[PDB]
Amino acid sequence: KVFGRCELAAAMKRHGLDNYRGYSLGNWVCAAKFESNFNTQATNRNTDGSTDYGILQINSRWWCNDGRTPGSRNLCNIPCSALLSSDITASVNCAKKIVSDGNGMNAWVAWRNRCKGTDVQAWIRGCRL
Ligand SMILES: [Cl-]
Ligand SMILES: [Cl-]
Ligand code: NA
Ligand code: NA
Repeated sequence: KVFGRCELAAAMKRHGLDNYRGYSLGNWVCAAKFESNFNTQATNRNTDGSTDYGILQINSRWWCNDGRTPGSRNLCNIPCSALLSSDITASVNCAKKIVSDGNGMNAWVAWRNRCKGTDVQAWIRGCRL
């Protein structure tokens, strides 16, 4: 599923991400835009052989099991394919674990490079929330 901007904002709000660990909703929407272009089916392979999955591009070296990343942890205890669903619940629940691990949203390279320090409230402007 490819989400609309306000549709995703509403879904993330219902799943408890607004101000989760102090990150306002616009941060999560901005990160999803530049990680996946709001496409739940996005996958990208990394140089080390791991792969990133879903709307928030969660990596198989640490967070999910894809059966082909040797020596990986499955810290979210989920198959990586569950992260590609039109239902974002599994991606959101895993992202909450990631953002709590010490480095905040700096775990998402595109957030650090394209969202951090910008007017992220613009990503939810105009949405009925
Ligand atoms: Cl915001
Ligand atoms: Cl980047
Ligand atoms: Na929308
Ligand atoms: Na893994």
